[PDB]
This record gives sequence, C-alpha cells and structure tokens, in this order.
Amino acid sequence: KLCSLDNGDCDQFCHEEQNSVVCSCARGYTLADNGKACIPTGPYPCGKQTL
Amino acid sequence: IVGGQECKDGECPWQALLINEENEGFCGGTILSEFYILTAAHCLYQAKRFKVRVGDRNTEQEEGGEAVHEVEVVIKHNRFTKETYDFDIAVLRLKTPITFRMNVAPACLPERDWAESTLMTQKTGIVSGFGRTHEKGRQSTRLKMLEVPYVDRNSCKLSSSFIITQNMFCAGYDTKQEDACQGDSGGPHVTRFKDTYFVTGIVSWGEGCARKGKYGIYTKVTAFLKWIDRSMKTR
Ligand SMILES: O=C1CN(S(=O)(=O)c2ccc3cc(Cl)ccc3c2)CCN1CC1(CO)CCN(c2ccncc2)CC1
Ligand SMILES: [Ca+2]
Repeated sequence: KLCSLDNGDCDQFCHEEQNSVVCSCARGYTLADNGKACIPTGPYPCGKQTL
Repeated sequence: IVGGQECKDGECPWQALLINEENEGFCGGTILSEFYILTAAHCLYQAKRFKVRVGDRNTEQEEGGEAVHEVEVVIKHNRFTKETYDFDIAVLRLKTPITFRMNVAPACLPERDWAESTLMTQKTGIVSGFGRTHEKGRQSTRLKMLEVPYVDRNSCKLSSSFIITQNMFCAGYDTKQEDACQGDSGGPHVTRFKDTYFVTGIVSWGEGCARKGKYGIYTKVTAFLKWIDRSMKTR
C-alpha cells in the first residue's frame, strides 16, 4: 500500500483502496495489464509533448 | 514572461492564445480537449470580441501549424470578483473542434486528491505565454515557458499585499528575475510528472513582474476540478 512510497508505482493517479493501492489514468488513456501503467488510446494523448 | 527558455517545437503544445479584434494577443489559455479551452476569468473583459488561436509559437513567421477558432459560448465562474480575483477561472467552448497536431495537443486534467499530494508538492511547475519580457516592456513575438518552483503558502500570504484565497497559490521567486507578467493571464500552469503534464493552475495575478519579495499568484485548478467537469458539459 501507501501511494507515498513512489506514487504507489503508478504512471498516474493513485488511491489506497482500503488495504492496498489502485492505479488509474487520465481520459484518453487505459490502464495497462499490470494495473500500474498508462497507455494512450489515441494519437494525440493529453499531457504528451508533440514530437 | 521574464526569463525562462523558448518553447521549442512541440514543447508547449497545450498553450492557447486569446486574440482581439486587432488580432493582438492579450491573454493565454489551455487546451483541455478538442472543444474546450481553460482560461482565467478576468481575461474575459479585455475584449468586446475575441478568438482563441492555438498552435502558434512565433507571431510573425507563419509556422503553418497555427489555427484560429471562434468561441461558441463562454462560461465565466459565477463567483468571480474583479475586486479580489477570487474564482479567477473560466472555460471557453469552441464552435469547431481543435485538430490535434504538432505544437497542438490537449494537456491532462488530474484528480483533486492525487494532484494536491503528488502534483503540487512537486519542486517546480511550468508556466508559459506571449506576455511581456520585462515588467514594463512590450508583449512577445516568441512563445515562452518558465519553470516556476512552488512557493510556501505562508510566505506566500505574508509577502502579498492582498488576500490569498482558497482558490489561489503562489509560485516563482523572491529575488530571481523570473515570473509571468502582463498578457500571461489565463495562461497554463502545468506540472510535469513522468513525461506527462497536468493542468495544475491558471495564471491569475501578481504585484508587478519579478519584483523582489513578491510572487506570482495562480488559480488553484485542483480546487475547481468538479467545476471544469460540470463545465465541459456546458453550464
Ligand atoms: O492588475 C494588475 C496586472 N499586472 S500584470 O499585467 O503585470 C500581471 C498579470 C498577471 C500575473 C500573473 C503571475 Cl503568476 C505573475 C505576475 C503577473 C503580472 C500587475 C499589477 N496589477 C494590479 C493589482 C495589484 O498588484 C493586481 C491584483 N489585485 C488584487 C486585489 C485583491 N485581492 C487579490 C488581488 C489588485 C490590482
Ligand atoms: Ca505564426
């Protein structure tokens, strides 16, 4: 648990659902299978610098 | 902007600029989605009619990726107060979708609790615009971005000459000649976290520009989240 250690090992939002931690992402994203990362569901995802 | 670097190709793609009849920039904005721009609510008085220009980094040498949109409807925060800049926040609705491309993309919106714990306790934050480069200078042809570190809330309060309401927060420097300025109001204040930037604040106000012992006061987006949501459904 503890989203304090290192953001709970999430790429984004973190929560401490009663016992352990749960990860989630911004709109336009999707939680990877490891429930920790965040994957863009489109070509111009929020937060990212065009390049 | 005073100091800071220059927004390089693709660095500040969420910046937006509100232009007047004369086609002059007079305030910033922050693309949230294809249809909504996030900006400071006082800026909604420096123009009888305006348009939001996005994807523009240098006013003069047509980068090509520019684009101008006419506001469909403007949603100003009911509790704004010219007398104290409290609730200095608004959200514009474009009539035509913003097409995302290089130097044109929307910045993310965080989660209240998460952002206040991890996004604001950070060491610094980004703020950009086309505003003056010196406290009493001209605007700016090149789009700029400054790294303003977070300021203690009490030094914040003590340094000011005006009240710092719940919907506000300090950022910048006591002595370093670096800070937003005229024409940067409404501009985005984003925080980077793992190569991803979140809209953690709206350029609101300041007592001069880069004045010693004075800071730059921004709008506390996290304090308005639910509102932004309830606004991106238009209200
Ligand atoms: O209106 C202005 C605009 N300029 S400005 O164009 O260079 C300007 C505008 C926005 C800024 C944002 C940041 Cl983060 C930093 C510096 C800034 C400077 C400065 C002075 N003033 C005058 C004021 C005083 O300095 C601005 C704030 N104010 C109150 C009153 C009650 N409660 C809160 C604030 C009254 C007038
Ligand atoms: Ca141009």
